[PDB]
Amino acid sequence: KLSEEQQHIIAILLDAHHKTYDPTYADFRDFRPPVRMSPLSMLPHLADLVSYSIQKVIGFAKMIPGFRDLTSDDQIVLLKSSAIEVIMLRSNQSFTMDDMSWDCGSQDYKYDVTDVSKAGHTLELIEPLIKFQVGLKKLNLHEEEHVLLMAICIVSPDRPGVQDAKLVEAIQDRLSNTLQTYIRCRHPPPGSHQLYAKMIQKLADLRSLNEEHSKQYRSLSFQPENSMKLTPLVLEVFGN
Amino acid sequence: KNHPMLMNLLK
Ligand SMILES: CCC(O)(CC)COc1ccc([Si](CC)(CC)c2ccc(OC[C@@H](O)CCC(=O)O)c(C)c2)cc1C
Repeated sequence: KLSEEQQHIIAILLDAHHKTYDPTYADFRDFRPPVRMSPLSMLPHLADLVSYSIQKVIGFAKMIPGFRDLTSDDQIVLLKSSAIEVIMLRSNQSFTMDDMSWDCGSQDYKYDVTDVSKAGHTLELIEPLIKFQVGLKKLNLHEEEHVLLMAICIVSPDRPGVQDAKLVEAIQDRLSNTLQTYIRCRHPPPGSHQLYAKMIQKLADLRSLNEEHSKQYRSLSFQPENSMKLTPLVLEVFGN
Repeated sequence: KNHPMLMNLLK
């Protein structure tokens, strides 16, 4: 049932993820240092982390089958709308339920809810974000399902500003059908039970997390003292 | 607006 082209799609996405996700986290040494001390002491470090991840998300998106068939405008709007969501998805690889933290190789680069608070965010975002990470971790996705979900997240036709919604739909449908068939043929029960529906539910969760993050980002970025600590890429992609 | 950094990363 899993066609040769569907296996090809999965192979491309696995390779794309391997070329854009560094599990050694070596580049974190280039970021402005984390500081745990009212002041948004983790904002510089986490802004560099997010900016770095945006670059990785773009590199992954460019390798999604069909993505470069879109216009420059549509590629841009899809990445602007999806970047925060793909960051939340891909960060799940470092997330551990042992202590509900994003463990990136060392104590300095191990992040918890208090670190996100020290970048300016509130429980309105942080609690649903932790529950998302826990719920996504509990799915115990195969790597194949993880990279397919990230690709589907990016190529969604209902994003604000999409021009050629039908072409975006055709690209996503190819990935969605690849994912649905992968689960049917490669994911053994009981883990496969309603797995596609649960994964699409996580995409809905991400839209809500996206909305709340943008709300808080807009309020944080509205203060020039905070925007001064962001990066040029973050300002371009996230806003202002 | 204009997105020169995203455009550049998209090649
Ligand atoms: C204005 C402040 C602002 O809103 C925007 C500056 C703050 O925003 C934040 C802050 C924190 C987080 Si986060 C949970 C999502 C908890 C620390 C996280 C954790 C690990 C991460 O590491 C990613 C690896 O995957 C890297 C390897 C790779 O991606 O290649 C990334 C990227 C994010 C996300 C965002 C958006």
